[PDB]
Amino acid sequence: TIPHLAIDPFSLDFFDDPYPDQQTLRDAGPVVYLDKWNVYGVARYAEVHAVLNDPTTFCSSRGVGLSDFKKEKPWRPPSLILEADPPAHTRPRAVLSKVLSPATMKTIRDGFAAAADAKVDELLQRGCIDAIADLAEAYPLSVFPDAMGLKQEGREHLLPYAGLVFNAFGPPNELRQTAIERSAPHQAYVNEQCQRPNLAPGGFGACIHAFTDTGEITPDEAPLLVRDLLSAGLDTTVNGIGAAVYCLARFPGELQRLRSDPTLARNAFEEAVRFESPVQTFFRTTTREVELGGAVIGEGEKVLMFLGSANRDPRRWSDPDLYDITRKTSGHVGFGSGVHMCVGQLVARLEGEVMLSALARKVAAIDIDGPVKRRFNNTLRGLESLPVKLTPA
Ligand code: HEM
Ligand SMILES: COc1ccc(C(=O)O)cc1
Ligand SMILES: [Cl-]
Ligand SMILES: [Mg+2]
Repeated sequence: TIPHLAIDPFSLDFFDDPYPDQQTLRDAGPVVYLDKWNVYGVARYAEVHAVLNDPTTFCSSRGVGLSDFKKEKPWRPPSLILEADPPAHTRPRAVLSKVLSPATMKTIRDGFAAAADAKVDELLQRGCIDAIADLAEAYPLSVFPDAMGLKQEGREHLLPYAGLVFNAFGPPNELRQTAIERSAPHQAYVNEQCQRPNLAPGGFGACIHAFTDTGEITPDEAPLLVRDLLSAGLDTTVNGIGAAVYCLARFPGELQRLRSDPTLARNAFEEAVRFESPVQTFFRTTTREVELGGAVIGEGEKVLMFLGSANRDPRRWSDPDLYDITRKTSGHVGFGSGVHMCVGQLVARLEGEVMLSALARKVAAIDIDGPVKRRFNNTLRGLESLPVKLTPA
C-alpha cells in the first residue's frame, strides 16, 4: 500500500532542482518508502506536521539524521536537546529558551540593527557585491560570534563546522563522508570554545554556563548547550538571509512592497523561510509500530520529513510557489513544530528582520548581475554565490 520511490533526496541533481521531485513525493501518497536509503518519507503538510507533533512515537533520541544512534555511534556526542526526548529534553531546552528569550533580544537589538544598517550602506558604496559572501555570511559573522561571546581567534572554523553538522544529518554519501573525515580540527576548536573560560561574560555562552547555578543543567551539560548554538546559530541564518535576498532579487514587486512598508520586514523574512526552507529535512525514528497515513511502519524505522515540501504543499498553501510578504505564514514548518520547534527563532528573526529593514529603507533595486552558484549540503538549501547589483534608493 506504500509506494516505493527511487528518488534520492540527497543527490546533487535533487538539490539542484527539488521541486519536481517534491511534488512526486507529495503526490505519490501521504507516506512513501525511499528504496535508495531504506526510509519512510512524508512530504505533505498534514503528515509532516503530525509527525513533528507526535514525539512519543516519532522520537529524536535515536538521532534526527539517517543514522540510528541505537545501531551506529554518532559522529560526536549527542545533543542534549536536538537529539533528546522528553523528559530529558525539557530542562536543557528551557535553559536555551531563557538564554535566547524575548528579554535577551532587547539587549542585542540595537547592535544587530546597527550592524545591518552599516552593512547595507557599506555594500551600496561598492555596487557590485556577492550577496552570499558579502552579505548573507558577512552580516551574521559580524553579529553572532560576538553575541555568543566568542574570542576572535579561530572564528574561521565556525562555518566549516556548521557545514559538517548539517551534512552529517544526511546519508553516508560523498558530502557526508568528505565533511566528517579530517573534521577533527573543526571539532577541537568548537569544543574548546564551549568551555566557560573562553566565553565572554554577558554573552550567550556565558549565560548558558550561568544557568548551571539553577539546577536546570549541570556544569558538564553547559558545554553541549553552547555547542548547540555553535552548530545551528550561524549557518542557519546565513541561508535564511541568503534566501531572503534571493527572493527579493527574483520578485521585484515584493521588494517594492517591502520598500513602501519596511514594517513588513519581519514577515518578509518569515515568508522567505517558508518559501526556500533553508533547513530542508530532519529525520525521526519510530519507537513503536504505528499507522501513519494509512500505512503500517514498524518499530525502529527512520522517517524523513520534507519540511521544504511541506511548506509548498498546495493542499495547505494557496500559490505555494509565490513569494508573498503579506502571506499568513503561521503554521509553516521551516522552524519545526511541537516540542523541538527552533529555540533560536527569535535570534534568526531578529537578524532577518533588521537586515531586511535595512534593505527596505536603503535599496531601490536588487538585480542578479553574475553567475549564480548553488551550495550543496545534505540538509541546508542555499547559494554559494549570488552576484547582485544594489541600486540605492
Ligand atoms: C532561519 C534560521 C533557522 C532555521 C530555518 C532553523 C530551523 C530549525 C528547525 C527546523 C528545527 C527543528 C529540529 C527538529 O525538529 O528536529 C530547529 C531547532 C533548533 N534550532 Fe533552529 N533554525 C534557525 C536558526 C537558529 C538559530 C539562530 C539558533 C541559535 C541561536 C538555532 C538553534 C536551534 C536549536 C538548539 C534547535 C534544537 C531545539 C530543540 O530540539 O528543542 N536555530 N531549528
Ligand atoms: C536546525 O538545525 C540544528 C542543527 C544542530 C542543532 C544542535 O546541535 O543542537 C540544532 C538544530
Ligand atoms: Cl564538536
Ligand atoms: Mg569524538
